[PDB]
Amino acid sequence: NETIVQCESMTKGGQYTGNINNPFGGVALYGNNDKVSYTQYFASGTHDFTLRGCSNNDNMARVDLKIGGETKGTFYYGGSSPAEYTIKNVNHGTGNQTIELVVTADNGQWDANIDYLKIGGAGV
Ligand SMILES: [Ca+2]
Ligand SMILES: [Ca+2]
Repeated sequence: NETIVQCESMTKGGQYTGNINNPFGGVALYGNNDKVSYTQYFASGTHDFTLRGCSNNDNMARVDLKIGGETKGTFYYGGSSPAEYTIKNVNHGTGNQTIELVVTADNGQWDANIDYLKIGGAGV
C-alpha cells in the first residue's frame, strides 16, 4: 500500500542536479528546472505523495510535484532538518505516468535536498 522510490535512482535533469551524501543519500536541486523524474506504473488514479527532504539552510525550500506533465502541488521544507511533506489525495492518470520533482522557485537563497518519494494507496 506504500512504495518508496529513492530520489538518487531517478533520472536527473536540468543544469546542476547532483547526488548528495548528507543529511541523507539523495539528490540536490540547485536551481530552476533542476529535476529528477521516473516512470511510475499506476493501476488506479488516486494516491498520497510524500517527499522526504529539506533545505540546505534556514530558508524555505520548495519542490514541485508533476505527474503526466501537470503540476500537482508543491512540497515545502521549513529548514535544514530532514522532514516529510505529504500532498494528499492527488488524482492522476493510470498506466505509465512520468513523475517529476522539480525546482521552480529558486532565487539564490536555498537548495532543495531530496531523499525519497513515498507513494501511498491501493497497491504499491
Ligand atoms: Ca539554489
Ligand atoms: Ca535516498
